[PDB]
Amino acid sequence: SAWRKAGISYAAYLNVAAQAIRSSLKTELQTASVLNRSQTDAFYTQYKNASEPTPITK
Amino acid sequence: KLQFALPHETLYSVTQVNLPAKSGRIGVLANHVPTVEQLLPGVVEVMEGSNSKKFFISGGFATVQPDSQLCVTAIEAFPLESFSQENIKNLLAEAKKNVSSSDAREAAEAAIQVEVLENLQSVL
Amino acid sequence: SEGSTGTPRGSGSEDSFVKRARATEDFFVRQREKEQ
Amino acid sequence: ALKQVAGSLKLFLAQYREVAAFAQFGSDLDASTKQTLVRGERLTQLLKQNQYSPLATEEQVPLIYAGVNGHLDGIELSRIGEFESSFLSYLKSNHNELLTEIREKGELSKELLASLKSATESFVAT
Amino acid sequence: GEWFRDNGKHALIVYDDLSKQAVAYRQLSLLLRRPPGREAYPGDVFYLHSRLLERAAKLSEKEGSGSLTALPVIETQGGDVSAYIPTNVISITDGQIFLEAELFYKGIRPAINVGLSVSRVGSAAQVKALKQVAGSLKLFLAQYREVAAFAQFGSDLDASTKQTLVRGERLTQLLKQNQYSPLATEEQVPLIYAGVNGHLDGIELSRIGEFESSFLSYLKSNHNELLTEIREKGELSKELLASLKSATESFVAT
Amino acid sequence: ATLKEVEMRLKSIKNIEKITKTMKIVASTRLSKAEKAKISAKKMDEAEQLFYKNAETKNKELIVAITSDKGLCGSIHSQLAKAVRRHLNDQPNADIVTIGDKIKMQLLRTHPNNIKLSINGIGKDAPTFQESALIADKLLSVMKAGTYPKISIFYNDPVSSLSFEPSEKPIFNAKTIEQSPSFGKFEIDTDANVPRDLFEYTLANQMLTAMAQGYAAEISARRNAMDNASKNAGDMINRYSILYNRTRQAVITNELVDIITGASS
Amino acid sequence: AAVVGQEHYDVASKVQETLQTYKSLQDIIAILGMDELSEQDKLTVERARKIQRFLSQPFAVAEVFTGIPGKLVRLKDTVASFKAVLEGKYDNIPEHAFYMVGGIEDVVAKAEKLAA
Amino acid sequence: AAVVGQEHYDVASKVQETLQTYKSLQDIIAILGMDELSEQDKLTVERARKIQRFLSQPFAVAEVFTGIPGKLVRLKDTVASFKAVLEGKYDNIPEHAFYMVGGIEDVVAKAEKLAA
Repeated sequence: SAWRKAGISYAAYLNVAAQAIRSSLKTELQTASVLNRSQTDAFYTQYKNASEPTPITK
Repeated sequence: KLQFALPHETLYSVTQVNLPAKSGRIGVLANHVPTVEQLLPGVVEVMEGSNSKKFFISGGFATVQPDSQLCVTAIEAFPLESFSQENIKNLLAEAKKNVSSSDAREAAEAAIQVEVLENLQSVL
Repeated sequence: SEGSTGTPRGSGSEDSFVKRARATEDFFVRQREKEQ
Repeated sequence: ALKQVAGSLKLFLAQYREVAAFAQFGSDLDASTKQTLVRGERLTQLLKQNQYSPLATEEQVPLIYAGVNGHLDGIELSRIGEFESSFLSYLKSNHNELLTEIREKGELSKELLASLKSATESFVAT
Repeated sequence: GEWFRDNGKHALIVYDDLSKQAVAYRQLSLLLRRPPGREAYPGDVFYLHSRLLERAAKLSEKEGSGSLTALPVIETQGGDVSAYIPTNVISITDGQIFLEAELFYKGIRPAINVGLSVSRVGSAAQVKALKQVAGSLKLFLAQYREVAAFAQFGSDLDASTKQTLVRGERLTQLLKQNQYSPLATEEQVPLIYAGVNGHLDGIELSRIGEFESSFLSYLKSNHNELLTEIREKGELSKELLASLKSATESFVAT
Repeated sequence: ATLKEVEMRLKSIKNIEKITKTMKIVASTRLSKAEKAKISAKKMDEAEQLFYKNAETKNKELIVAITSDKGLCGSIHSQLAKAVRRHLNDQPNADIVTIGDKIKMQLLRTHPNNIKLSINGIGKDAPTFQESALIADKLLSVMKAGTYPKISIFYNDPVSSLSFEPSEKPIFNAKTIEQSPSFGKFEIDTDANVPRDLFEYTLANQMLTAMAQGYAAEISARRNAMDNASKNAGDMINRYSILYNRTRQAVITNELVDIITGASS
Repeated sequence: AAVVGQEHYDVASKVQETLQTYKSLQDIIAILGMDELSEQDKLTVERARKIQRFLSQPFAVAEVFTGIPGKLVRLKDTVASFKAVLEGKYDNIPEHAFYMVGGIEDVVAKAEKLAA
Repeated sequence: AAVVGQEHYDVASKVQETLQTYKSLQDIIAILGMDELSEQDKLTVERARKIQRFLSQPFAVAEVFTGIPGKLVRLKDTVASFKAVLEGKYDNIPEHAFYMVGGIEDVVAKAEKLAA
């Protein structure tokens, strides 16, 4: 595809794929661990000077 | 002599394997030329002599080593029997809708999904 | 027994463990109330 | 007059004592908290007092007003001591009628409340 | 209460309570200027209560076979069972039922601490049918109390540990009982049978209340004949065990 | 030093002993599970970087320091923070990306201006490729991770199943992957982007290997600390039991002496 | 239940269960912090904290201490208001709204007043 | 202050404050370990442990018990020595060097000996 024009990096692309492949599994084989591979509560915050602008996600 | 590893599971660490490169979909023999190239989301097959096992991967990097070693790294890798047709459809449709969904790479991410889920249905 | 470590009884009967339970907790409620 | 200027002061040192536990919790958040977090520490230094040195109400009321409304939040902790004795020199030198007002009337009218506010914001810049 | 015991009959005596009786004895002796001991009770304050409680007894065939049963009551002060008078009475009696405010507030009512309550007589005077299902109700619960702290980490649980918690939580909710609602033996056994063997493990916790009511009236309408054999025989047939399983599994379908 | 004070203190520490013991056994389970995922990430490190062995790669800097948000794991955060400051003496102008509020904690005190990006909410659950990739993504996006001569990841390495050592491993950019001495020994399409993609792919895998290791080092350190806290609490319980009994005896005697004196008169 | 009606009894009992369960969590929070609390656990904490505050009330005779004018809340109000909170209807309303007020209406009114 | 001067008075207050902070934390320390304090609190504990030791002193009448020559430290030197320790000027010096000596010169002296 053209993730080039968009902000997408190589590994971010592979993850997008990997997600779809996990969701694609037979629902019963979508085990607890498999679904954990799919979710994160991670945030990112930029810092300058030691203050910072707005918290974001993902 | 294959090392087939995922982040969560290491499948192999054999005679011939077939892997979907960025370049032509390539087969790998016993004494292959040292080659290093990408892996697009496709189908990795492996025949151990006569019997063959089939793994659909997410994509990664293929590495052929000087000493007749093949290192294939992928994030996800599963047999085909492990997929349900309808889940793929429910995703495919939602992805297609999400192409041109609005401004952002939200639009662009969907485009990536459609292609991958299409490459999946094409095999069965 | 239940709340014997965590719950605030009188000032002048305080653990440091009581003191931190109320600290880690008050912070948590502040964050959630800020988001909502 | 003192009841006025020290509206929340007691529960404000229950709002500050609350955030005193937040510091050894180790967390560096609630910048809105930082406002009350700093204020209380300055209020605590304001309430310190040497022995044999009692203050008249007209001397107290300004000081409490200064602290409660956050006019101290931008002053160094180690200089709150000297801030007090100078601020009261300044009010005796210049705003001598302001003090006499609080002394005789024992109250602050909306007129005085702003007169004091203006005299406060004035002194902050040395 | 002894008139019954002596004339081949059976009586139950409730002393409610022995704390306040001790206080009254204390009031007497101090005012009679008798020497005070610990907490100002008289020297013979153990003998105040031991003298009394030993009169409860199961008589021999020779003497008419009568019985007097005693349920003395003791109010503890701060949960302090090691307190003076409670400690006297605890050492006199054959066992104790211990109640906790904590359990009460949690919803456990009667608020009986199973770990701290015993009957040193025990099984010898339990209905055989209850003894057959209760034997391992002791087990599953003792095992539950050991592992109870792991419920706070649900995400981290292994197989047999999760299994113990599920059964325990259920057997505890099973022992909850409204006041003034004592159940007959034949009504008790099946409820305990359903829990102990596993027939509750699939049912969500909040539903155990309504399960008890519906499972009972069903049995009185369909399998009353089983209840009757339980009541009359007091034991349990291999047949009755099998018929009970059959009756239970059938209801589990809803 | 009253009887009721000792009682309260005693029941409080008795819970602490119970809670900390439980946490320790929980952590032991969490560690079995995280051990297997550490092995898997160490096989995708022998096979992933075996290209860099043969190609024999060699190098304003980007440092990424990896701990978590969680306390109760001993010196995981302070020990790794010291290792970073030590590297920061040798180069004081480097940019820092902190993954975990606890490391952010340490480096925000000592080197506040160096920190340009902090990552939150990593430690709770086992680390995943998605997390690594998305972090790498934002590294490449807003931190310009491509435009750095040197890149280092600081993490804790679980030497044994009891202890850990703050380790370091470097990441070479696309510019550096090409200039590797034996780079050309493999058939490579210069037409398509192989250098950039390999740099961006390794960035994500290596971070996942760091986090998988730093996570198994943090559970192990917490199981160590929880074993200690539980043992210390036990001793505290013993000291306060003994104190309780002395006070118990005294209260009985003292209460009785009052009674005796009142009776004598 | 025979005296106040099965509804009243049930509300009281579950308020009390909520407050008891809260205590047991305050222990875990003291040692382990927030990270070992389930999503329900954190909800229990939040609700109990609102319940505790909701039990406060400005007294008429305490006016000189509070500043706040005193409230009198009818029993029916009380049961209804607490039932609503036990069910979940105010999980979005912050603590301070429940503190030092009368019935459930005075809660929403205070909640909107602090928004501004 | 009217008697010992503001300097002396203030050094004492800070020493006392430091020791107080350290006492207050004895619970946590003993149970959880030093690792669970803030960094500001770790420093205070470090500093207090050195102040504790620096308050110890070899007595001349104790020379037999100690095997250590008695020290008699002048008040002025005690103030200065402790002032300097509060100001952070000796945070790089290990604990044992403050133990059982006289003034700050003896701390420096013993530290160099311990370095050897």
